[PDB]
Amino acid sequence: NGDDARPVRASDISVLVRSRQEAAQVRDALTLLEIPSVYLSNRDSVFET
Amino acid sequence: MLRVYHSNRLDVLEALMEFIVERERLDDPFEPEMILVQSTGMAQWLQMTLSQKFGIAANIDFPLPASFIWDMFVRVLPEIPKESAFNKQSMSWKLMTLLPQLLEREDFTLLRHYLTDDSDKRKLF
Amino acid sequence: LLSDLESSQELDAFVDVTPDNLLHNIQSDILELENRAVAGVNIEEFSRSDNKRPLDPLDSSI
Amino acid sequence: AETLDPLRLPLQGERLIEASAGTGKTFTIAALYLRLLLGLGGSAAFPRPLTVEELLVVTFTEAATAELRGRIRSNIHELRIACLRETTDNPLYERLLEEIDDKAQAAQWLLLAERQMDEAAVFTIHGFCQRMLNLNAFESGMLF
Amino acid sequence: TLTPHQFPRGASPGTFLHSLFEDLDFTQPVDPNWVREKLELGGFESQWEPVLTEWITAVLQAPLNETGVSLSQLSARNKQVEMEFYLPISEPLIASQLDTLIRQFDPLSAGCPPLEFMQVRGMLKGFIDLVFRHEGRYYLLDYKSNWLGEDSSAYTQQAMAAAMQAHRYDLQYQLYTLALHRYLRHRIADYDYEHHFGGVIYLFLRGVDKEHPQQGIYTTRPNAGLIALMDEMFAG
Amino acid sequence: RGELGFDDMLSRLDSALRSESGEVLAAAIRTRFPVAMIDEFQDTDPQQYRIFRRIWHHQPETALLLIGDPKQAIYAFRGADIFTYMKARSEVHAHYTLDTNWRSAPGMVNSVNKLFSQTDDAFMFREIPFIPVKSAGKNQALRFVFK
Amino acid sequence: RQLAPLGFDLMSQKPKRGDRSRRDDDRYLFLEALISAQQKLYISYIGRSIQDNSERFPSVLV
Amino acid sequence: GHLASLLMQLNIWRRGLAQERPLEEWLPVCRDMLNAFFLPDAETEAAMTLIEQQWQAIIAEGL
Repeated sequence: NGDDARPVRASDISVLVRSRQEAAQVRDALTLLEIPSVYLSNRDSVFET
Repeated sequence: MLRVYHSNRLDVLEALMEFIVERERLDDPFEPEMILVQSTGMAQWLQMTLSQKFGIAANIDFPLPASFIWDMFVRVLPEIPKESAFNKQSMSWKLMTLLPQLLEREDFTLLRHYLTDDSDKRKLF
Repeated sequence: LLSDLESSQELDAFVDVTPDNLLHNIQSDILELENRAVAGVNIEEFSRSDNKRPLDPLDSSI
Repeated sequence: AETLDPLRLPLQGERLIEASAGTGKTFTIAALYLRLLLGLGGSAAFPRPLTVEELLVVTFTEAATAELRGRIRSNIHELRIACLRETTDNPLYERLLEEIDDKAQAAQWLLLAERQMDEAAVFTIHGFCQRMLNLNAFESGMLF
Repeated sequence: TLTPHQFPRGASPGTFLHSLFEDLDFTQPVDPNWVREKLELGGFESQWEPVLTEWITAVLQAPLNETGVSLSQLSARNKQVEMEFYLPISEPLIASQLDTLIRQFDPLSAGCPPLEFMQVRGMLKGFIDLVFRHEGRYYLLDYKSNWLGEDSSAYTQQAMAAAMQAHRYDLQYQLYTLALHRYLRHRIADYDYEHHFGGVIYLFLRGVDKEHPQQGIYTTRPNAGLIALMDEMFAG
Repeated sequence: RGELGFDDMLSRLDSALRSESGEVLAAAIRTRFPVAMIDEFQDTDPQQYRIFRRIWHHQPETALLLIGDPKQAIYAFRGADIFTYMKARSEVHAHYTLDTNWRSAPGMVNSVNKLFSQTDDAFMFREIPFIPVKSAGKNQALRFVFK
Repeated sequence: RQLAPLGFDLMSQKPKRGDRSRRDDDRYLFLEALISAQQKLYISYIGRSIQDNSERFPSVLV
Repeated sequence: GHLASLLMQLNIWRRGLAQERPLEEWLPVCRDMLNAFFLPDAETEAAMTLIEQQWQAIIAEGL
């Protein structure tokens, strides 16, 4: 940005999906290549684990 | 006269209170020392600190200011009942009895709209 | 309301607080009814910053 | 569709501001809130300054209301310090400062609003409706 | 024929008896309507009402301690209903140290499997039922409802003392008397203890009858050397 | 039961305003809150629009600043309506639009403008004109390099 | 702690000197809490919500 | 059989508690409920006395 710079970390990437099915569909492959990901719009209750 | 004490901390004020009550002693040994407070915690703290200074703090009454002023009314003026006929509860029951009679009085139209639409007396209560 | 009374005979006992801690600084400013907050209307005041009270970095009153 | 400058907006009737993506809805709300607080604009001004408890702002989510309340109070504090110092760095505050006629009166008004911030009128729709029904329970015909 | 010896046990009936002796008009005769209404409030059957009135009028005129007899003659000027006192105990109360002087001074210190407690500092909450005077000699009173003494044989002089050793009522003696002693020191200007004390009556509320001397009334005079040493132990 | 829900509150205020005492209620609300700034107007309901209409649509010495963004009404399932916004846009005579764009990259704003200006009448409705926005001056040097 | 008045109360329209309301009550309790603390103070508030990691502001008093 | 006794009592009292009566007739209903559905223990006497006291106080101010 101008002259300044910073390296890309894991927190600087977002992935946008429209439903929880497709969220799991990308999360499984992302974890299969070992990329730790968290689903920020998880409506899953605690008692369903 | 009436004496107003200003201070910065409650310790100085409570020490002044102890100094007064040890300087001037009550005539009747069975006469309670009435101290006006508001909560229960302040009464407890005053009792514990008075006991710590004197050795025992008993025959101390802690009334609310409303009850104290009512007792002063009873003691000074006569023919006054012990408890008034105007409380929070008895006035609510009186207003239950009185409101449907007093309705339809050319000035209670908004209350008529409030009550007379439907009631299992919950709105009225 | 208290100063509006007529027959009242008013007396005080205002024990002072020595300003050393941060909490005692605040309580003393409350007691003596003053205002040590620096606003900086003029630039020769707004630039320099040695007129407020110092704070001990090991002080944990507030 | 006219372009918008918040220092020239007429505060009468209805105005339909269309703020696009990544544009500063919060900034526009803060600027118009300060203008409504202090009575500025001339022709584009409300005809009286307003108390902070008479500025209804209706927002979507409770977290959004909390964020908006914090933003408005912080902007009030910065503008009050700017009015006290007669100088500032933020260009919006500079435009406001050259807009204000009486800066001491502005500082007093902003001090009162900032101290009254804890009962500001920022609600969600279901909070606003419940509060107004609980106020006018006699007209609404619903319990207390 | 009902009797106080046939009155049932429990703690709520004891609270009923305490509430009956809360709000009285000792000089005035008992109102039958008022006492049956109080029995209505307590959820008892109306079959016990006349024996209740007779029991109240019997205990009202009882000659408790040969002077100040017939406590229907207790003026409201010289009564004090249900005081509450806080008594500081600093310099932690060693249980064995207190039991030593309890054994030394108190004559009722024979039945002692004592000291169910550990050293506690601070204050001491306590509620005296009634403190009153009869031309000096401030009488200390505390009503107690107690066991199903089917006949008067369970309410003798010595079974009472054995039971009060069983329930450790002697600690109640010294604590209440030290409270009243220090209170009169704080209140009455320079009194002599042996001149003005006239102390303990533990009125066993059940087991008292119409015309029966020394049935349900017990009297203790503290040794007056116990109290001073104990007060010095508390405030050393 | 005596309980109440959120839709119950909205419908209760709406019917109270639409009843005979609604003029009195609207006068009270006008006097108490004589200006309103509706954040996020693009997600509204016919009930809320009718409430705001009956309270602040006329009887001047009162203002009303509906702030919204019709391009982002993505809440049809929740109960929000874009046609209510279109009706309000038809009714209100004034229209305003902010110009600059702060967050995005200067090439990125141009790319989105080109993508949505691919055809005339992009959002398949006549009442939503996609006006292009210009990038902010302070961010004319954003860059991204990948090996 | 918020307690809105009843609306048709006649003290809310025209107030006077000694009138008591809950907002002024709670503010004065904060002031007396600051005064009555003799040695140390400890003010703590929730900063960020643990679910969505948003921001939640302290009170106006703090 | 014990459950059916419970249901018989509940049915009889849900029939009985239906009409509207003045406060003088509302006075003994609480005592009837407590001594008809509960067996007083050493623990329960405090709560039962408190409930009877509060109900009695409400109807006492009303009367």
